[PDB]
Amino acid sequence: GACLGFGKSCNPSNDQCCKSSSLACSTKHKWCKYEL
Repeated sequence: GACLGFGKSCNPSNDQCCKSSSLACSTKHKWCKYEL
């Protein structure tokens, strides 16, 4: 269990968020945003 939950500061070039919670790092907001 090693990732970045929602509302965490992540990197766009290296998106590293929690996939389990359907998260992703966007180069627009630069943060783990819920993948709709």
